[PDB]
This record gives sequence, C-alpha cells and structure tokens, in this order.
Amino acid sequence: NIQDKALENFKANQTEVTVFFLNGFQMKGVIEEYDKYVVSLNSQGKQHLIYKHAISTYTVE
Amino acid sequence: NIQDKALENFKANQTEVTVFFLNGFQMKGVIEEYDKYVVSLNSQGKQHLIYKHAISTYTV
Amino acid sequence: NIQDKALENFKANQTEVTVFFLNGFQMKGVIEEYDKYVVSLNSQGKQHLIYKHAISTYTVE
Amino acid sequence: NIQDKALENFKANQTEVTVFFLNGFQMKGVIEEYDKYVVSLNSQGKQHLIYKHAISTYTV
Amino acid sequence: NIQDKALENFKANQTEVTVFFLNGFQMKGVIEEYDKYVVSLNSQGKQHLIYKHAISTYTVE
Amino acid sequence: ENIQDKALENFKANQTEVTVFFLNGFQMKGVIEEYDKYVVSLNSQGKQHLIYKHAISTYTV
RNA sequence: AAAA
Ligand SMILES: [Zn+2]
Ligand SMILES: [Zn+2]
Ligand SMILES: [Zn+2]
Ligand SMILES: [Zn+2]
Ligand SMILES: [Zn+2]
Ligand SMILES: [Zn+2]
Ligand SMILES: [Zn+2]
Ligand SMILES: [Zn+2]
Ligand SMILES: [Zn+2]
Ligand SMILES: [Zn+2]
Ligand SMILES: [Zn+2]
Ligand SMILES: [Zn+2]
Repeated sequence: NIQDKALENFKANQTEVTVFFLNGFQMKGVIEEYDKYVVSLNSQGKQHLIYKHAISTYTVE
Repeated sequence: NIQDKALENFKANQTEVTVFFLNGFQMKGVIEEYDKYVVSLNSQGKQHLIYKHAISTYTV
Repeated sequence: NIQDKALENFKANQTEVTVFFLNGFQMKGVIEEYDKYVVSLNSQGKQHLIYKHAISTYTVE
Repeated sequence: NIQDKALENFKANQTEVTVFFLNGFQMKGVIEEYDKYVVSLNSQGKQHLIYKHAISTYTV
Repeated sequence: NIQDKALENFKANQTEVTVFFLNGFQMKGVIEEYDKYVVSLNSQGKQHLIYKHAISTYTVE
Repeated sequence: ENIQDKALENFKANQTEVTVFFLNGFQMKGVIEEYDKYVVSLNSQGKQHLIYKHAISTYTV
C-alpha cells in the first residue's frame, strides 16, 4: 500500500509537503494525521482538514 | 474517524469555520448539522446545505 | 438523513430553492421530485433534471 | 427512479433535450438510447456517447 | 450495454473517434483496447491510457 | 483485460518516460516508481510526486 | 482558493 506508507512516512518524519489541489491551488505544510477520506495538514502553523477528493498531488524535495 | 471527530467538535463549539469549495469559492460559517453526505452550514443567518463532494478544505 | 429530510421539506412546501453547481453556476426554482441520483427542478418555464454529483449547495433566500 | 423514467420518456417521444455539461458547455438533441453509465445523444446529425458523470443537467 | 457495444465497435472497426474531456480538451484517434476503467487511445503517433472518469463524450468525426 | 495494471507495471519495469496529464489541464513528465489502487508515485525533475488517480486524465507515452 |  503506497498511499498509506507514504502518508505514514510524511507524518512520522514531519516532512514539509506541498499539496496540489484539483483546482490548481497549492499549500505547503506538515501532515499531522489522516484517515481514509481526509488529511489534516498543518500549514502556516494552522490546521486544515482536507478531503482526498480535493487533492491532486503531494510533492516533496 | 478524523472527519466525524472534527465536525463533531466544530458543531459542539459553534465555531466559525471557513469552508473552501473545489471551485475555489469560500464561505465562512458555523456547522449546525452533518451526515455521511452533507454538511449544514449557517452563514450570515442563512442555512446552506453543502455536499461533501463539493468541499475542498475546512479551516479555522 | 439530513439530505433526504431537507429535500422532502423543500418539496412539500414548494419552496423556491436556489441550487449552486460545482462549476459555480446558479439555478433557482421549485423541487418537484428527487431520488438517490437526481433532483427535478421546475425553474423558469422548463423542467430541469439535475444530477446530484453536479450540485454544490442548496439554499433559500 | 425519476432518472430512468425521465430518460425513457425522452427516448420514447424523441423529445428535444438540452444536455448541460459540468464545464458549462451545452448540446441539444434527441436521446437515441441510454444505459446505467451513458446517454447516446443525436445532435446535428452526429452520434454522441456521453458519460453521465460529465452531465450536470437535462433540460426540456 | 450501450457503452461496451459502442467501444467494441470502435475497436473492431478501428474507427477514428474524437474523445472530449471533462475540461474541454479533445483528442482524435483509434481505440486499441479498453476495460472497465480505462481506454487506450492511439493518437498523434503516441499511446494514451485515458481514465473514463476524465472522459465526457465520444463522437465520430 | 486489466489494461491499467498491465500498463503501470510495464511503465514501472521498463522505467518508461511517462507524461501524466491532469484533469486541470496541467501535465508532468517522469517515471513511475510505485503505484496502487489509488495512487501513482512519479519521479520527475528531481522530485517525488504522489498523485491521486482521481486527478489524472491521461498517461501518454 | 469568495459560485460575478
Ligand atoms: Zn470524497
Ligand atoms: Zn449564501
Ligand atoms: Zn456526493
Ligand atoms: Zn489556510
Ligand atoms: Zn434553465
Ligand atoms: Zn452521479
Ligand atoms: Zn458533436
Ligand atoms: Zn462515470
Ligand atoms: Zn476513475
Ligand atoms: Zn514538481
Ligand atoms: Zn481518489
Ligand atoms: Zn497526446
């Protein structure tokens, strides 16, 4: 399972992820927790509850 | 369930939540009610029944 | 079920519901019928048969 | 099942239907057939096979 | 059903079909294979694996 | 019969240079490292991208 | 990221 091992790894290491949204929007932060439908991203120190259906890509480097 | 937990909590505390839509529209309001498919958001007094498929992000 | 209770109500009382679409379009009319997949809105001299997947929000003002 | 009955009506009577698409685009024609996932719309003398997921509204 | 019948005929006849995408883009080509979820389309000299969820319409010419 | 999983495994095994087109018109060239039912991991321009399939229109080779 |  690539999705979970990936999110798990982002979460455990607290890596700075860039999240790209379907509509073109992007946001950088840290994944704090996630389940099947949502991802909780801490960005600019503030919490965001994001639906996976709204997400295109997670990017890191 | 992370989703239900957060919605449960926004509702209990009648907190003013910002809801972003897929299309980039954004609406500010309080969660009154929600189910497996919809969110009820009171904004400027008026109720809005929103489908979850149309929602991008909740923030505060 | 929130959705199903709200639509039953819109329908029973013949309220002038405004429907917003995912792509931001906006339609205003009376809900005459609905099932798991579609809503039927008698708008301005036309019957509109709408898919729920295309709906963003119902409101009334 | 409002959907299937509506479509059966459109097909049986060859009623002029305007199909509106998610992206706002629109097309008028006669429904020649349909199944669970698609609608066969004849428009300007050409067959169109449309996915229901692409459709926002049917208007008559 | 309607779908499988149409795609099978596109495939067996090597019909040049136009694929319209949800975002308006369009591609012209021949259908090499398809399954429940994807359509393989030869177009502009290249191979394409298209998701049905992104397809809006097929038409011939 | 399962075109999608056959193609992805080929892309991964042969390290084919794949262009991923997204529903929102944007596109990304690279190589597939991992995929599963819901996501694809695409190495491109030095970056790891984790892309949701629901956000993908087409793979082009 | 405000449904013009
Ligand atoms: Zn969802
Ligand atoms: Zn409002
Ligand atoms: Zn839905
Ligand atoms: Zn924010
Ligand atoms: Zn109208
Ligand atoms: Zn639908
Ligand atoms: Zn046409
Ligand atoms: Zn579909
Ligand atoms: Zn799909
Ligand atoms: Zn990149
Ligand atoms: Zn998905
Ligand atoms: Zn191409």
